[PDB]
Amino acid sequence: PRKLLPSLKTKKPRELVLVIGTGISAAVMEDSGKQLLQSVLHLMENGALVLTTNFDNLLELYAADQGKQLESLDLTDEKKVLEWAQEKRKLSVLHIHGVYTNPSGIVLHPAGYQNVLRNTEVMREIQKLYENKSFLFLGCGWTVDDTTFQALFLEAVKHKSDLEHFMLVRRGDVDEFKKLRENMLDKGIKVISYGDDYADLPEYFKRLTCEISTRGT
Amino acid sequence: PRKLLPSLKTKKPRELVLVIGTGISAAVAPQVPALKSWKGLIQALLDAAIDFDLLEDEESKKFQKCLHEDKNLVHVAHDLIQKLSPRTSNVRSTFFKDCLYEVFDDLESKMEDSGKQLLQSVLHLMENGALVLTTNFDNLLELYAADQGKQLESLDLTDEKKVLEWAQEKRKLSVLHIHGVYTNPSGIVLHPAGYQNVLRNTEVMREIQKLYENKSFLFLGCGWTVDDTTFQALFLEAVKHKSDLEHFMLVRRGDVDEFKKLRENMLDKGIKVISYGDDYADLPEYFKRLTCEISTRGT
Amino acid sequence: PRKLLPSLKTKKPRELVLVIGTGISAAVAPQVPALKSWKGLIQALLDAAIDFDLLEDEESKKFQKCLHEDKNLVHVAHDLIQKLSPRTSNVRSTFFKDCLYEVFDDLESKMEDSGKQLLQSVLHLMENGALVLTTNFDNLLELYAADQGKQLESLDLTDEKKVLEWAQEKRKLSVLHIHGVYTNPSGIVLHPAGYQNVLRNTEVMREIQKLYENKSFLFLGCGWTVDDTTFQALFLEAVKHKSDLEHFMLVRRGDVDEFKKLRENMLDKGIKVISYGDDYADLPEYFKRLTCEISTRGT
Repeated sequence: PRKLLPSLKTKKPRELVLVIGTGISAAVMEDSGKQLLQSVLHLMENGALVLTTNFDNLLELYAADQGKQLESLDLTDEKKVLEWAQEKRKLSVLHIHGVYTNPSGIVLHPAGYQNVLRNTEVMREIQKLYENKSFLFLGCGWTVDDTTFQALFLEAVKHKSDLEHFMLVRRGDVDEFKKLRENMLDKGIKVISYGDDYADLPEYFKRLTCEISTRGT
Repeated sequence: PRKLLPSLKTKKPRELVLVIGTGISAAVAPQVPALKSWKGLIQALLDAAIDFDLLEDEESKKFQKCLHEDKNLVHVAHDLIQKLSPRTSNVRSTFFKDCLYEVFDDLESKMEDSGKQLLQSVLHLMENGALVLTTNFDNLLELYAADQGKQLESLDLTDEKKVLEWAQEKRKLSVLHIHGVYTNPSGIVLHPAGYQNVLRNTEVMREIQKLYENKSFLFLGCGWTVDDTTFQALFLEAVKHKSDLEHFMLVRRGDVDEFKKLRENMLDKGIKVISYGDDYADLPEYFKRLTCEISTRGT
Repeated sequence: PRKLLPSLKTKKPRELVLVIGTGISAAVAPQVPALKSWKGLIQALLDAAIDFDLLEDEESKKFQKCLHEDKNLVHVAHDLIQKLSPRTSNVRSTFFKDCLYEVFDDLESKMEDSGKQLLQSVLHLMENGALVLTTNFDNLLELYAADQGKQLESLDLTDEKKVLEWAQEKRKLSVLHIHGVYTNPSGIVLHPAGYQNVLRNTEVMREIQKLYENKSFLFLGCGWTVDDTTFQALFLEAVKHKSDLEHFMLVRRGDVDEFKKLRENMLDKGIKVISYGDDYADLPEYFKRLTCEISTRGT
């Protein structure tokens, strides 16, 4: 009889920035993992962006399973990042630390974040994303507190009172929502529930995409 | 088949202000539990907060006990707003809105033509120039008007300009939800201090005194809106000179002494009563007979 | 069709003053059951009350006995007024005004041609310099006078001071009621309990010499126009000289002694009967011939 949080349920795929933590790579390939990445493929095709901390290329490889090819960016490829942030590069995925496929492209040292902080053109697009869009985060074992994320959004955008962003996490206690919620609402984001096992993350999120896209399209 | 009270039947659309009460928005639908009463409604706000995993087990059952009392459940909804909305007021939290959105949607899909005819009849008097105000949180009139006949705007008592134009009969865009309307939850004032702030201004109080003297008000479905707090504080306090020109109410006949008790009691408050004693599907048919009579005398 | 008793044509129109009965206001919609015979007025207020919730079915069955236990019927109407209008301090009470308008509404809808001839004739008789008095609450003779282009002044004795002008004959086209007036049912006084309290101004009763010997009455349609004692009380307390009372009544032929007796009583009182072959629409033409003969000899 389960339901999906309605304000996030109103959202239409162009509206969204999908930020992917390690927990989705952990949920993934298993047959339920291929059904998750099938859901990701539909979202990004319908005009969301996908971004990830993760160095893997599971998304680009799953695009080969269902008749597509998807392009990987790293934060040294500032030209393609500008075209991605301007919505022009459809089928382009960002890996924030970079992707294992490009060794010089990987950014980890503070100077890699500072290269984006120096790029006022891409930083203006980063502010613009956070002003315009609603963001959905997944599997936040690092992403919200990530030193790249903290440099890239958190130095750059101060509308932290005025956000309309959502997260998923699998709720085990009152304190787990609260404790998350306090730092999350200081960043500006709101918490949401699923709550039985990691198997709900594929199943819930596939029906969330179905309702988002069937309303939006 | 039934008569119209002739001093009411001969009134015109410019003269009137209508009130719709909670029973109507339920009665339109043969199959909506969640609006049948204030107890059905507060049951569904906890159903949303429970099923979305937004209220904890202890808090849910603690409020459920308080709601079992039947002791002013309308005021227990004030206590639920005090729990739900964070008072670090610069933070525009969504959660209260997300509760309400679960229940106050998928309404129209169930409905029947006799209910739609009631909404069209109400809209015809509003269009022809009546001002409408209502008890309810819902939007059924604004959805039904936006769909097939008018621009309809939903208003709460917080907005000084929009209430001033409503009092001046200018803002014929609007339907006035005295308490507050579910697609604007930040606006909701169940707690007295907000409508008491509308009492404070001397020129606004001239417009309010003028409003109660000038027109005839009709109430529908059940009229208990006379004593649902906000209505009493602004309108009823102003009886400095008890002119009380005719205002009118419908009721369903019951067993006869209940109707008698109401009739006597409200006629001393200032307000006249009329009966029907039939299947509720005839209540929309009766309201068509009254609607034609008023509107054809106006236009 | 047997013509004018030659007493009639002699009288110059400003000498006459008239009173209108039952069958006249019936003939201005004569298939409506509520006027066919005067018990029908209460039959219709009861048949309204069964649906319109003035009284229970058991109070209704008590009045059904009162319909079979007839005579006293005009003070049965006074007792029914005392049932339907005890009062608070002032205001506009729900049971009464807003129930009479089941029977004194929706007459004007049926002002047929044969009926309008009588009211037409009376109206020009008013313009020809008479004064007029009317039994009923009803306003037919006010409305079909504004149709021909004159807006009548209604009089009833609760408008206390205006008799100062009416006995001076100054308020031309003013019509003075008896069983009150439909535009202000508050004015009703069916009984010695009411009307004569105004006539405590005994200069009016003195000038009623000038209004009962120096001038001539004519009475339409009935016999009911005097045979319940109202047309003893408001007039015989001033004067009783049967030699020079100088007044008339229109009637119908029937079985011989049952026609004769009313002529015998009336002629002994000092009022003169006029009689023809019975049928309803002939009275309209009888009255117009009489009016043409009077108004031409008054020209």
